[PDB]
Amino acid sequence: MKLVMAIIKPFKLDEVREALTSLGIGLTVSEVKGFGRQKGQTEIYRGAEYSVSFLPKVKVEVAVSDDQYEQVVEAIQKAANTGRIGDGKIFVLDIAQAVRIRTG
Amino acid sequence: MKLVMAIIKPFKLDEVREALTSLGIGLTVSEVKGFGRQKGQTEIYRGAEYSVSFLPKVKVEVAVSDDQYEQVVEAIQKAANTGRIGDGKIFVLDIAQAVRIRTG
Amino acid sequence: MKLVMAIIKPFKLDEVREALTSLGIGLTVSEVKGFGRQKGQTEIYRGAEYSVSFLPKVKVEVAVSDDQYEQVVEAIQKAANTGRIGDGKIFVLDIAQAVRIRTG
Ligand SMILES: Nc1ncnc2c1ncn2[C@@H]1O[C@H](COP(=O)(O)OP(=O)(O)OP(=O)(O)O)[C@@H](O)[C@H]1O
Ligand SMILES: Nc1ncnc2c1ncn2[C@@H]1O[C@H](COP(=O)(O)OP(=O)(O)OP(=O)(O)O)[C@@H](O)[C@H]1O
Ligand SMILES: Nc1ncnc2c1ncn2[C@@H]1O[C@H](COP(=O)(O)OP(=O)(O)OP(=O)(O)O)[C@@H](O)[C@H]1O
Repeated sequence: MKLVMAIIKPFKLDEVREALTSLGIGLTVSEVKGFGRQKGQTEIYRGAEYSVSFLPKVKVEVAVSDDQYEQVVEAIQKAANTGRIGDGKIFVLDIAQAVRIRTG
Repeated sequence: MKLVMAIIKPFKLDEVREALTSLGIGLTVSEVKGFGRQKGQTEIYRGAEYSVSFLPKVKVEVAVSDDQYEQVVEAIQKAANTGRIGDGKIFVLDIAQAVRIRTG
Repeated sequence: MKLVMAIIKPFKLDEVREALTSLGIGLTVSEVKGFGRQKGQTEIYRGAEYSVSFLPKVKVEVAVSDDQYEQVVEAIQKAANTGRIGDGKIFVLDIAQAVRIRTG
């Protein structure tokens, strides 16, 4: 199995989820802060440049079978794409083992 | 080493932690939003079905040695289990390398 | 590629980020709750010991090339280090595949 981790623009989430549901995929979502090319505003306070604005991102973590992860990566990438800065990244990690807690 | 990631019902956390402490395991906990078979309420607003309720989950991330990860997976699964919908998932990922920041 | 996951003291974040920027590294940050040797206060309420204080941590997740991950691990470890309890951990995970959403 593969854990597909997508850091995306928050307003893209439901388009990504519709793309996932289209492929027969449940997922787990987190709110995170993004640092990268696109920057927020800062302010100097006591020898440090403090971030005064921040760039919310949505992290989608979804476990999938090896036989669908490539299709899932492309669907997320196409559903999350705008062509503008701050689009984000997809990281695929291998799952050594997965368990369904409800049944075992 | 293995990174064990458990998405569980929030009210199960302290039972899972007691199960971990029983096996000699520190852990890191996140609040996440769950999508899956169990669904929340939605509402139509401007060409989109907006989620008006959500399903909080607790994400437990705990790094363990290979010689205890199987026991850890089963303990979390048994401590997190209710037999009801929304129980969640456990994903085990391989750790290429781990570092204790305090000592190096 | 490698996904470097660092659980650190929140007040260390900007020092870690400066250490990352020094090496030519964007990153994704989460707020998490820490359990470990350093403990918070609890209170007995209805057959359970409830946590009344908690230990905020910052989770840094940064994807890097294999040819810089060791340097990145050490830079984070040195920038996040205080020598005091609660310093945290670094877990390195292998990335099977990464995608830039903006371009594909
Ligand atoms: N090395 C990284 N590791 C983890 N997350 C990253 C990394 N680089 C960027 N990100 C995430 O991607 C988000 C957007 O990145 P950035 O602001 O660089 O725009 P981008 O369009 O993705 O850039 P580009 O497409 O040129 O790589 C960031 O806010 C951050 O959450
Ligand atoms: N593919 C997935 N990847 C990541 N997290 C998932 C995935 N599927 C489900 N989850 C997580 O599991 C939680 C519960 O899942 P769901 O609502 O389907 O009930 P369940 O009892 O776990 O289902 P079942 O046991 O039938 O698989 C979700 O809210 C979500 O956080
Ligand atoms: N097994 C673990 N898996 C994931 N995160 C952990 C684990 N153990 C500790 N952590 C994280 O590390 C943080 C600090 O750990 P702890 O309180 O044990 O202090 P420490 O200085 O890191 O301990 P030591 O250096 O002696 O291992 C915790 O609050 C938790 O977020």
